[PDB]
Formats: sequence, structure tokens, C-alpha cells
Amino acid sequence: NYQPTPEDRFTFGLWTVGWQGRDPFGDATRRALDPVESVRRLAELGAHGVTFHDDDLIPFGSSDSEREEHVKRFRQALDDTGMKVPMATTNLFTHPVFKDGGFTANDRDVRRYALRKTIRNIDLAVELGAETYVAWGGREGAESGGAKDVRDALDRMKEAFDLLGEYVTSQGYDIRFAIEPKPNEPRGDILLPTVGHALAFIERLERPELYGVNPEVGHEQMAGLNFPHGIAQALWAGKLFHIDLNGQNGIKYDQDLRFGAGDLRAAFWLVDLLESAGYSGPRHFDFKPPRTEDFDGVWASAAGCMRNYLILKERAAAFRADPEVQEALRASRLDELARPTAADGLQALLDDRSAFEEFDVDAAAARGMAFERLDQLAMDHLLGARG
Amino acid sequence: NYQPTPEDRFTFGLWTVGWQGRDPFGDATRRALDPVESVRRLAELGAHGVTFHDDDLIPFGSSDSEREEHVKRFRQALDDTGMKVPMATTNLFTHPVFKDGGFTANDRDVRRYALRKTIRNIDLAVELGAETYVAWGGREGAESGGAKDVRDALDRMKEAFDLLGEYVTSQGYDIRFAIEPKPNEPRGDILLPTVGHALAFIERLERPELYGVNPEVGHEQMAGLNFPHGIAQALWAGKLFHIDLNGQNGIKYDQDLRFGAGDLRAAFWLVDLLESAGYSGPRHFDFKPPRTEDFDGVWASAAGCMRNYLILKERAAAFRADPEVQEALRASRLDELARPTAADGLQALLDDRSAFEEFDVDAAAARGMAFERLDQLAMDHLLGAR
Amino acid sequence: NYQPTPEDRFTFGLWTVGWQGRDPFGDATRRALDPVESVRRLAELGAHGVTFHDDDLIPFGSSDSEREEHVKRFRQALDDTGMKVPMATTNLFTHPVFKDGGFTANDRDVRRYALRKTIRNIDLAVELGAETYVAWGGREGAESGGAKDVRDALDRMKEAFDLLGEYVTSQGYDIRFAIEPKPNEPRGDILLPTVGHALAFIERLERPELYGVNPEVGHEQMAGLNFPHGIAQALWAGKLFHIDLNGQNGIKYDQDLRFGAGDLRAAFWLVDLLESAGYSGPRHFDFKPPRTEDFDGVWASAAGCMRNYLILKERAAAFRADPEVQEALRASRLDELARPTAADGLQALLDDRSAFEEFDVDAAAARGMAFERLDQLAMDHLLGARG
Amino acid sequence: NYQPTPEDRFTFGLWTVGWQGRDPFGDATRRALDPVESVRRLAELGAHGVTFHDDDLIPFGSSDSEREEHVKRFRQALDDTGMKVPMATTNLFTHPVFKDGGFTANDRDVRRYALRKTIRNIDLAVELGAETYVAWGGREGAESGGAKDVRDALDRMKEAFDLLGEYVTSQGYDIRFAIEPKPNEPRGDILLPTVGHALAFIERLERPELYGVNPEVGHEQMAGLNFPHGIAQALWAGKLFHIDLNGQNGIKYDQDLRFGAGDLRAAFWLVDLLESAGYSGPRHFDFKPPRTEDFDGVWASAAGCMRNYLILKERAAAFRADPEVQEALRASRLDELARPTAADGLQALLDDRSAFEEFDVDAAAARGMAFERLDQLAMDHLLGAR
Ligand SMILES: [Ca+2]
Ligand SMILES: [Ca+2]
Ligand SMILES: [Ca+2]
Ligand SMILES: [Ca+2]
Ligand SMILES: [Mg+2]
Ligand SMILES: [Mg+2]
Ligand SMILES: [Mg+2]
Ligand SMILES: [Mg+2]
Ligand SMILES: [Mg+2]
Ligand SMILES: [Mg+2]
Ligand code: NA
Ligand code: NA
Ligand code: NA
Ligand code: NA
Repeated sequence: NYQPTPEDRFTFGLWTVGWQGRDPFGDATRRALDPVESVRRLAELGAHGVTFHDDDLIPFGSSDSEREEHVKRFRQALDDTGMKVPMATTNLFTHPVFKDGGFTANDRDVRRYALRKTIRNIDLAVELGAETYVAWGGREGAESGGAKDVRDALDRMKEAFDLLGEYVTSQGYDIRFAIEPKPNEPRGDILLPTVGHALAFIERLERPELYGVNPEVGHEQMAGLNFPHGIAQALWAGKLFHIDLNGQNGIKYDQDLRFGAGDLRAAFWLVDLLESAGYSGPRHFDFKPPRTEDFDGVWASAAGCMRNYLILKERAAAFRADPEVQEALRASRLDELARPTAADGLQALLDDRSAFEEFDVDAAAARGMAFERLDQLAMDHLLGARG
Repeated sequence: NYQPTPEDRFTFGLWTVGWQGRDPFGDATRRALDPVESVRRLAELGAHGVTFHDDDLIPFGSSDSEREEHVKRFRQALDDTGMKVPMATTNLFTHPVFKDGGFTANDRDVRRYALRKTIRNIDLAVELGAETYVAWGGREGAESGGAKDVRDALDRMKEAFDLLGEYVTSQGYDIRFAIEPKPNEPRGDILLPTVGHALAFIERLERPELYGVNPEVGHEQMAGLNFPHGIAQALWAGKLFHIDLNGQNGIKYDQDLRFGAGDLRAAFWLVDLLESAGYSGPRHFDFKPPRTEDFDGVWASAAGCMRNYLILKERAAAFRADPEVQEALRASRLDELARPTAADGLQALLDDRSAFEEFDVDAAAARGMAFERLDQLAMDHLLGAR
Repeated sequence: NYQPTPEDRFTFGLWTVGWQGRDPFGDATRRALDPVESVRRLAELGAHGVTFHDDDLIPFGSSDSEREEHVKRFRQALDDTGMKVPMATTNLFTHPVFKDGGFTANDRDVRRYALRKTIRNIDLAVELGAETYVAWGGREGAESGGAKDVRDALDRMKEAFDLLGEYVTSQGYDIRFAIEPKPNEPRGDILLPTVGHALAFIERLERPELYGVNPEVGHEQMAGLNFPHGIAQALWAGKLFHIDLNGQNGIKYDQDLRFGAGDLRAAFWLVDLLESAGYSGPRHFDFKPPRTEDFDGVWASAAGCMRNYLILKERAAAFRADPEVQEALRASRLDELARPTAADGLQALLDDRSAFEEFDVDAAAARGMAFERLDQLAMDHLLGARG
Repeated sequence: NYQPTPEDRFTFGLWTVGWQGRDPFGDATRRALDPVESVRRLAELGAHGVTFHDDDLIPFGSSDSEREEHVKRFRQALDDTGMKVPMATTNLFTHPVFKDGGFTANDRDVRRYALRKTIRNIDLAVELGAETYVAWGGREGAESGGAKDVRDALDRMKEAFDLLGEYVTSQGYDIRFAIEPKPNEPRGDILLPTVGHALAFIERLERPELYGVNPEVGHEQMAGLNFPHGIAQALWAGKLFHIDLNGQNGIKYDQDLRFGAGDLRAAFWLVDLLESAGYSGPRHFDFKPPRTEDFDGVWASAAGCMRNYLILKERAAAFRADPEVQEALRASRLDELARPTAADGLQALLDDRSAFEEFDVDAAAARGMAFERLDQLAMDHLLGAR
């Protein structure tokens, strides 16, 4: 019955199940969770591991002895359960000091602090076994046009990520970075607002091989973009280092619904792509159990994340295995799309009368794509309504 | 005043003033314009030049003789007026053959044809003096998830742009390519949907230096993005080869309103950035006079594009030249943003207790950014209410 | 296997399957369909009936003898098949004369023409058995702020709909009107942009009982609204006279995908609501087979509209019948929502200490809503992944 | 100039200037403001009055004695300055008890409490002189489809508003209610999501004359709607009891920027309409100074709200007073829109061959609307570029 097990690689942030329910218009509806409790409960649900922001695990402003106690307890829970920590990240957004950014704050002293805060937590992430270190620059941006010279901000952004790369290289760490885009919220506009912008920026870093993306379902959907398509571009670039899975209903505030909620067909096509491409990284959920829920509802929502992935995995696999689908894909020329356009080379293409003077454009135009029949097979598979 | 002159480098597509007004739900409201009349009237309005899709200038399916006559007439009008042709592009979207794409059509024979159609028009563009060749892949994408394997499509897209680069290199042409993003419409989702996606894709081409972006105001706004921010990233990357200027009211179909319409404050900040950065390319308008209008309204709308650029240019310049604004920029630490974060280097940063152990976070957090005063000065300048 | 039959009340516009594929950036990809052919093909698919704009059935500008031939042929096909015509409408958007509107064109002569064109087709609709006459004011609106005084436009809009009501009353017709909202496209902003605006406007008409709404899935979704919620408000007002079913992916141009495409979960909740509320009107599809398709794909797409409704109907019925769901609904207090708040009356409420000084707000706040468990039962039912 | 004076009727919520800056992802950046300080500072800035939620003025859970002292201090500051309180409202959204709603909570005991909390504050509002009592049902709605039966919720909503109407009638109060729509946030979808939905709902209440709308600029824009159009429909219905003025950049979270920010041209057309229609209610700002700002930036941002209204008022008045604009309005047949379509009556229309049989559709279609010239005059006026 779609029961997750550790090899399914499902992970959760401490801040997900641990979200107390404060929003822009409301106070907390749930008590804080002890990270130890979350590790044990997630393990019992069949999770593979957890992730954290520095300040989720160690309260901001902790002394070194307080810090070591929080880390010791957490490590004992990880030890006891075999839960992994594949990813961690820095909170560069909550504290008021980051109101204008971390790495791109106009105040230089804040930018330096942001880097030091990040470096401290890289060391901890590495100790705990993380392979990826995520950066969500939620405060990088502006509400007004004069407040932020974006070229200079990108210079600062590059400087910061280059220093982090120099740091991990100097320590011999194999951890890689994953930049997480978001278009807006909490800033009016956030820098590097989409997968594409982040991918482009990475190509201007000194050591681009150390950086990839951590796309989040809902974030690309906040710009009305097709999440599967963006994932395909990330995979095509070799840069899908990690992913955040959740749900979102279109263009509005960041909802962080459980995975499978929001745009269900997009979730189907995402799972189909990840499985077809052989994505091997964590299936990480960055979600918030709605503040209507009590803790039983927290754990139900978490369990639903994993369940929906597994159901969708089964349906996508059935779709791709169905001989009727395989024939529909041929009818729609998906196989021709995989063939090089002109492996014969430029001069042969220029000399090919079949490609121009003798190309019967009308006959080609008349050939239907058969995409609706293919899509209704896909629908039937998703809904368990075959044959 | 605000009267354009050719040195302002304002350009217009033939398809802009020449839009006959057919929409999803409506027939044409205006007759077709002869390209020669558009060249002459835009010259009279103070334009610098014009641009075209192949099929705007030479009707699809024209014989060689027909083609020659269309081109000859056009060149006579250009030569008579001194109008330039800084950019051209291919129509890979109107003909039914392109219903699933040009470069990324599932049908391989269509992909080959798309390349041949493009190459024919690159040759013409070069003869006319174009510096940039635009590509808007408006039919590249899908309405359904199974229809288009996006990784394979990106392989096909790369192969196409690489062949075009090979072609121009083989002919010794100086022309460069500019990819124009759009997120959707006419496809349910279009590949390379934003400036970012196009910039990223370019870095995987074999000769990336030959390709840049042609961002369009309204297209980025159809994804709710900040167009000035995206232009800043394109400038930062050295890839703002060309631009399309127009207006758009948020997230909906592509409106192509005259420049200045739609998001007026975004237009202000865009002009401020282009002028500040020294963008030297064409100020090209890709707009549609609304189908409500007759030809007099066509030419009014075109004149409005240029007028609005010029008004905004004045206001942005006055903003930047105002000592009170310069004071406010300092108060908001725009100057500190330009200083390197850690020119002292990594080790020095690590050893700096003022950056962590002894950093007074509370004192830093208490410092207001003064962004609202700065923005109200910007508003006052925009509105001529100083 | 989810095969539609006439009592399922599925209807289609002539302009749906007959869409030739012209868009803003492209020429037609399919030949025109003879209305006779469409009637016969839709009948063979299990449709209940068809609908039309005047100009779909009789080419604009037809002489009276040409008109009668087109109508005669159509009537013979309806006769032969038993297909019904439950609804018709006017094309007040295609011809250039309507570039600034029909009923709210600034030019008075155009407004009068629009009314005459509409009245002529009301008579035909009535003859053919229509119960509803739809009005989509696609050209009513503006691209710029000075072009349209909206108060005066609403005066004109009211005048027009009042005249139509006076007309149908004068002829003793039992046909009712259904206003179809859309927020934008082809105008920059369209008047009466949502279900709510249309419902409100109707209350200012002289004979409000003669008018309701014809909401379309995709149109409310073009404003990012929840279509099921808007339908619930229409039903609550007694004004769901007709509906247009299709699919849409969020905030963008009007896609008119086949029903079930676009927002699949919204389609589920819509069907659940229509069936639970006992909506008895036509299940009408206003969709466009994508221009990628040939005619085989046209008919496949049409068939998919009906199939998806039927699958969703089955899943919603299973959801509501499941005792586990019935208990989850009780756990979430859906039953309490159905109870009057204060049937004891205002004074009793004011005197009830349990409602204020003695109300334990903390204990109430602590009670989780259990909405995630309920929603995951709903997901499991939609996907055929129970128990 | 553009200096506000009390006669301009500018008002502000205590929660606006008093917003401490907590957002989804961030802690407060400013200390709490004492309501008395806000009254005095807004008076000094030229405001007419202030508004409040119950819990802005009297901390939730305050004892009777505490409550009396908070109210006494506030009234002394009002009386000292002559500031008015034209509107008040209830906080039915912050406390966890309201997590599924107030009036439409699934839990009946919560619904009853919500009503009692509202009624207590209506009494206070009346004592302070409020003419309008706002209701923003920000927690009424759902994140999932099964959670909320919307027809039953609308029954509960109607029952609540009817009880409130019964209450005010029973006490002989003159106060009227204004429902404030919002489409989403904090709920995934909020009930009564737009002006239209609220206007429709009001017509099903037992005493519809007692209820109107309190539209907010940014809320309608979160659905991509045209705010001036929605205000025109509210005015047409006789239901614009109050308004919330602010700025928003399109479809995203509720920004609550200062008025004039966001969609500047929409702000222009809004002011033009309010002034033209003779709206006589408060010009109320529901805005948040960005959390980047310190208190000096709070007061700058508040001053900016009023300044921008005044600049736009000037420019809209100059537009309407310009004989060239009046000419253009005639050219675009705005005057013909005001004439009845068929005052001759139905039969005359039916018998009029000039309306159908002999109507020259082509000649009519050829007549340009001249809307672009009109809009460029409007742009020129807005920008002070005539
Ligand atoms: Ca998120
Ligand atoms: Ca465009
Ligand atoms: Ca539609
Ligand atoms: Ca707001
Ligand atoms: Mg995330
Ligand atoms: Mg493959
Ligand atoms: Mg363009
Ligand atoms: Mg429709
Ligand atoms: Mg019921
Ligand atoms: Mg408000
Ligand atoms: Na939420
Ligand atoms: Na051609
Ligand atoms: Na489409
Ligand atoms: Na209180």
C-alpha cells in the first residue's frame, strides 16, 4: 500500500514538520518540535533522512556549550535511527539583520557576517554527512527600483559564492552547492528568480562545477512556469543536485502544500521525468502542514508527501510500460525528436533539396501530432482508469 | 518637446505598425501596409530603422522573381531615407507546418526545413546590414506533458543554434544571434521561457560568444518577473544584444502595448538602467497598435513609443543628477553595495572577529535602509513633482 | 469503460470541434467542418446535443435564402439523430464592427445593431428548443483607462439586457439568459470579469429572475480563482443556469483545453460539487482541440472531455460513499458547518457566556481540523489508490 | 507642494504605521507603536483620522480595567488633536482559534465567539464615531477541497452578517458594514474573493442597504483584476462605502506598498474616477512600510501615500480640464456611450432598419476609436509632459 522505505530516499527539513504555523496574519498554532522527536517520527514513517537550517538545529545566539548540547542530542538520534543528513543550509532570512539580504545586503558588514554564518554551518553539514549545501537567498532583492543596483548585487553574489567554493576546496570537502530560486516573497522581487536565472549565474562563477540548483515545485509555479520543463533543463545542464518537492496552486504566495497537492498533473510529469532520467538524489520535501492541523495532522501530511510520490511513480511506470503508450509515442514522433536534425552536417543540409525547394510543407502540415490521444492515455494511467 | 531623432536609435518591426488586428477572437480591422510606406512614415516620425521577419517582407511562397522585386523596392525606400535595418528574424510560427515547432518540431523533416528557412533569411539580413539576428521560438514547447521530451528538444535546439553559428562563421559574417524568451503563448508552455533560461542555454552552445538575448518587456512580465532585474542580469552577463520595448499589464496574454503603457514604473527603471549602463543597441519596439485604431491611431501609437522613452529618459537623468537623490543613495548604502565584500580574502574574513564573534547584529539590524524616502524621490522625479 | 450516453447531458459548441486552429501567431491547421458532420459525429460519440453562435451556423452576411438552407440542413441532422440544442448564443466579437464592444460599444449605432443581431438569433434558438441563451461580452472593456467610462458602460449593459428580457417576455418565450464572465482577452480588461461581478450585475436588472451565469472553468482560472468555489456561490444564489467545462493551466491566455486537462484536482472538486448539488443542466464543453491535431485528434479530444467527466464522477461518488471519508468529514466538523450558528437568536447569543467570557479559546484553538487526512483520502480516491 | 490637510480625508489604520515587520520568513524589525503616538504623528502629517482593529487598540485578553485605560488614553489623544475615527474593524484572523475562520469556522462555538467579539467592538466603534464597520474575512476559506462546503459556509456567512444587521438595527445605530474582499492569503482561497463576489453576496442579505464593500487596491490586483473597473462597478451599485488605498505589483502575496507604488497608472485612473464620481468617504491607507525601514522611514512612507494621492489628483484634474482632452474624448465617442441605446423602446428598435437591415457594418468598422491619442494625452498629463 505505497509504504515508503529508506531506499526511496525521502527526506524532510526540520522546519517542515516543525513549522509552528505563524503566518503574515496569524500566530503559531502548534508548539515547537524537538529535532530529536522529528528524527524519530520521520524514521518511523519510512523517511531516509532529514535536513536543517543552522538555526533550526541550534537556536540563534547559542553559546558554544549550548550548541554542542543541541548537536550532541541530534547526533544521538541520527545514530540511533540510521537517519541520514544529505543536505543542510543556512538561515539568511529570519533575523532582522538580513532585512536587506545576506550576501547582497547593501551594508558590507552584513555581507561578511552572512558568509561567516554560512561557513560555520558548512563545517557542521560536512561532519554530519551532507553531500549538498543549499542556498536560498530569500532576502536578496528589493521592493523598489532604486534600492538595489542589480549588477553590483550580482557582483557581490558571485563574490560570496566564489569564496564559499574557495573555502570547501581549501578544506578538501566534497560537498557541492545548490542554489534555490524563488521569484518573490519575502522580497518584492528576489534575485535569481527562476531555475534559468540560477543556472545562468552559475556559469559565471570561478568553479562552476561546484554549483547546481535546488529547484522547488512551488517556486517555479509562483512565476507560472512549468516545473517539469525547468527540471528537464536543469537535468540537461547536469545541474539537478537536489530538489524540493511540495505543492502550489498557481500564482500566489508560497503555499508549501504537501507533495501531490496543488498541480497534480505537474506532479505526475515531474515524477515521470525524475524516474526516466535516473535522478539519484534525495526526494526532499520542503512543505508546511497547514496551520489548521494538530500534530497528528503534521505526520499525516508528511506521510502523504511520500505516499503521493509513490503512487505517481507507479502510474508513470505503468504509463511508460504500456505497449499502447509506446505506440502512441511513435504516432506522435517522440522517437524522431530523439534523432539528430542534421548529423549529415551543415553542407549536406544546405545541399538537400528535400529540406527546402522540394519540401512539401502542406503534406507535412497535414500530419496530425496525435498529442490528445497520447495525453488521454496519460490521464487514464494517472487516474487508474485503463484500458 | 520629446521629439525623436535618428540618433535616438529607435527601431520598429514591419509587423508592429503593420499588424492588421487579427486576434484569437476577431478578424483584421486594418488593411495590410506596404513595407515601403512603413519605412517612409517611420522615417518621418524620427525613427532610426526597421526590422522584419522574412515573411513580413517577402510573402511566404514567393517566386524568386517576386522575392527580388519585394527586396528591391524595400532597399530603394531604405536608400532614399537613410533608414537602417539593424535586426532581422525568421517567421517560424505562422505556417501550419510549424504547429509543433521549428527547431524542436518532433518531425525531423520540419526541423531541417526550419533551419533552411532561417539560413536563407540570415543571408538577406546580412546584405541589409543587420548586426543581430533574433530567434523567437514561439512554437517550441507543448500543451501536454508527453508530447515533448524537453531534454531531447533542448538537444535539438542546441544542434540548430550550433549549425547556425557554424554557418555564419563559415561565411565570415559578423552578425550575432539573440534568443527572445517568452513563457507561453501560442504554446501552453514555451521552451527557454525567461531571460534566465535563455542565458543558461547559451552557455551550452559550441560558440557561446555568438549568442545573446533579445528580452521583451511584456514577455518577462507574463511570468510576473521584474524586467529591469532581468535586463540587469543580461547586462551583467554581457548578453544584452538587442531589446524589445513595449507594455504589458501583468500576467495575461501577450498584449504588446506601446512602450510606456502597462507597467509605467518598470518602464522608468528600465530606461534608467539602459541609460546608466550605456546600452548602445537599438531601442526597438515590438508593439501592436490596438485593433480599435485606424491608421492615424497606428502612427500615433508608434510615435507614443518613442515619446515615452524620451520622457522617461529625461526623468531618469534628472533623478540621477539630483544631489538630493545622490544623498539618498548614500543614505541607503548603494555605494557600499559596490565595494567588494572581502577583498582582504578568505583567510582574513575567517580571522576577522568583527565579522562574526564581535559583530553587533542588533546594531546592524536597527539601521534603517531609508529605501522609502529614496523611492519617493524617484516617484517625484517620474511625475515631475519635485 | 466510461462510455458516455445521451442522459449524461454532454453538449458541445459547433465552434469547439469546429475550431480551425487560427491563433494570434498562426494560420488555420484544419479545414472547416460542416455543422451536419459535427452533429452526426458527436451523436456517435454519445453526446446529448450541440450549441452554436449564430455565425457558426449561418455564415455572417448570408441572404435569407442562404440562411434557410443552412438551417434546414442542420435541422435535418438534429432530426435524424435526436440531438438536442439546449443553448445558443450570439457572436458579438469576431466582426470588426464589434472592436469596441457590442452592447457597450461607444458608438450607439453599434450597440443597436448588437441588440438586433442577438434578437434574431434568440428567435432561432427558441425554435430549436434552447432553454438557455448565453452572452459572452468578450469585446466589452478596454485596453486603456480613458477609453471606457465603466459606469456608463454598465448603464448601457443593463439597458441591453433589460431589452432582451422585455423581448423574451413579449414573445412568451421561456428561455433564460446566462452571462458568461471572462477577466481579459481579447480586451485588456473585460467588464463583468468574474462570476461574482456577473452575479452582482444581474441583481440590478429589471427582471433578475430571467438571468443567471454560464461560468467557464478556464475563465475564472485566468484570474487565479477557485472555480469550484465560484460555482458554489452561483449555486447558492440559484443562478447556475449553464456551465462551460474545459481545462486551463493557470494565469495566461485562454487555453480551452479538454475537460480534465489543466487543473485536475479542481476538475474533481467541480464534479463532486455539481453531482452533490444536483445540477441538472447541460454538461457543456467549450474547448478547442489543440491546433497540433488532425480531425482524428479532434474527435479523440472531444471524447476525452466526456470520459474525464465520467471518471471524475465515479471517483467523487466513491469518495462520498466511503465510510472512512464519512468519518473524516465528521472529524473535520463538516457537519457542524451545516448547523445554524445561532438559531437561538441574537439576544440568546448576546446572553450566552459560553460564547464569550467563558469560551475557552485555547482549548478550541488546540483542536486540529484534520483536513490533511481528509484531503489525502480525497487524493487516494481520485487516483484509485484506496484503501 | 502637495501637502495634505485634514479636509483631504486621509486616514490610516493603527496597524499600518504600527506594523512591526514580521513576515512569513522574518522576525519583527521595529518596536510596537503606542496608538497615542500614532494619532499625534499622523495628525502632524496632515491626516484626518485613524482606524483600528479591536486588538490593535486593546491587547487581546485585556481585563476590563486595562481595556478602559487603553481606550481613555486613545480618546484623549483624539480629543486633543481633533482626529477622527471614521472606520473600525475586528481582528478575526490572528488568534489561533480563528485558524479555520471566524464567521465560517467549521466549529460552531468559534462562529459564535467571532460574532460576540465583533459585536463588542461595534459598540466601541460607534462610541468613537465610526460611520463604517469593515469585515475582512481573511480566514474564511480553505487549502483543500473537502475542508469547506462553500454553500454551507455562505449560509453561515449570511447568518452572521444578518445577525450583525439585526444588532445594529436593534440599537438604533447608523453605522454601516463594508465587506473587504481578498482572493487568497492567508487561506489558499478566501470566500468572497473579489468586489464582484462581495457585491453579489450582499444582495442575499436580509437588509442589503446596510452593507457595502471596502475594496483594497492590492487585493483586486492579486487576482489580476482592474481595480478602477471594480470601483466603477461598486459606485454603479451604490456600494462604495469605504476604500483601502495601497500599492501592489501584480499577482503575488499581498504587498501593501504605499499608495502610488505598484501599478502607477492604475492609481491615476483610480483617483480620476473617485474624484469624478464625487466619492465622499475616507481616503484610507491600508499599507505597510517595508520592514527595511526604521521609524523615520515609516513616517516618510505614510507621508508618501498622501503625497501621491494629491499629485495624481492634480494630474487627473488637469487631464479632465484640458480642452484637448475634451476634444479627444469626443473623438473617441465617450459622449455617445452616455446616450441611451434605445430610448425609442424595444418595438422601435425592432422596426428600425438602420439598426440591422440597412446598417453599414463596414463603414462603422472602419471608424477608428482614437483611443491611443487619448491615452497618450493621459500619459502626458500624468507625467507632466504636456
Ligand atoms: Ca516554498
Ligand atoms: Ca510580445
Ligand atoms: Ca475560454
Ligand atoms: Ca492588503
Ligand atoms: Mg525550498
Ligand atoms: Mg530519452
Ligand atoms: Mg518580441
Ligand atoms: Mg465559454
Ligand atoms: Mg450539504
Ligand atoms: Mg485592507
Ligand atoms: Na497557506
Ligand atoms: Na518569405
Ligand atoms: Na494553446
Ligand atoms: Na481586544
